[PDB]
Amino acid sequence: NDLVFSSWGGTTQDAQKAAWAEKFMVETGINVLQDGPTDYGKLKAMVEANGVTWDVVDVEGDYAAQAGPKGLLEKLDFSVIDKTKLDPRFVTDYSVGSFYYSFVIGCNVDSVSACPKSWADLFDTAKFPGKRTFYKWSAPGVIEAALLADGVTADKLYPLDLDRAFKKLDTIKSDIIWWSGGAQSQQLIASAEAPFGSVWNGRMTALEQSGVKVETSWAQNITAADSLVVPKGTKNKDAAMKFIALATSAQAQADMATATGYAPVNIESAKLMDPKIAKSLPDQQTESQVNADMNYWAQHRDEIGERWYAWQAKHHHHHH
Repeated sequence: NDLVFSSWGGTTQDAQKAAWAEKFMVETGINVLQDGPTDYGKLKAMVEANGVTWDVVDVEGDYAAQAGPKGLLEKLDFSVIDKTKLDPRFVTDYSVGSFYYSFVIGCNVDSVSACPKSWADLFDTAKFPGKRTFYKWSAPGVIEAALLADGVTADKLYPLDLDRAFKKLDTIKSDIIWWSGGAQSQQLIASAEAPFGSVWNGRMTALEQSGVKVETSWAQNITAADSLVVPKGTKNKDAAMKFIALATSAQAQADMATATGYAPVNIESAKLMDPKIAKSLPDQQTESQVNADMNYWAQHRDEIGERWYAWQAKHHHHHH
């Protein structure tokens, strides 16, 4: 029986196919088909119809934390998946981490007089003028960064004060250029169209290697993750657990991390990677690191999403 893996498409899904699906096929003889992009409405419809066509799905960590209590997912088999080697921040009864990352303050050095070093600096247009880039999509990261920039301590960050965050974002709104994907964030910084911004840490590495002089500040770097889940009612449960155990193994995680610039979710992976890459990982930057709360997002993602896109509009319009 063919196993179906659903992810986000593009280079991340390509890396997962090469590091995980191929290794799984070579190891077990079970063929893995690629599908997607990940669509929560489709996962919900499949499960409710008892017509599950996706066996392993790469989902956002806050969706995993919401979907599990809702009965949309299979409970994971922790006798097949060894959770002892996995980052416990991303493990639930229904999910394990797929990969993780930090949002960091990236900067094209030679295009500016000085680089912002903190979230407060990134929101300080008087001191650091010009366009700044942030993640377009409603998700953990930007709201937390706005609050921390406004003086909220990491220990008192949650529950998020939304009015305070949007008031802070409003102070710099006209100077925000949104990045919708990783390669666009790199183009924005490299071209100096938005010389600094809150970007995935890994994207700063290909900038450095391409010949663009860059700086990265890790002050209050914000972590979030994607997860692997199994939709409730999969016809390939045993193979789905084995696929997840392979995908989250030290070598498979080291391979996915090396290929994507994302950070591995297996605590033994860094030791297996190129030491030059291992040094650049978020685990070497835990000092002032802020871990985004997947449980808070699980409880508020649908309402934040609706408010977020209404707010993000370039111009004010009344919806009714």
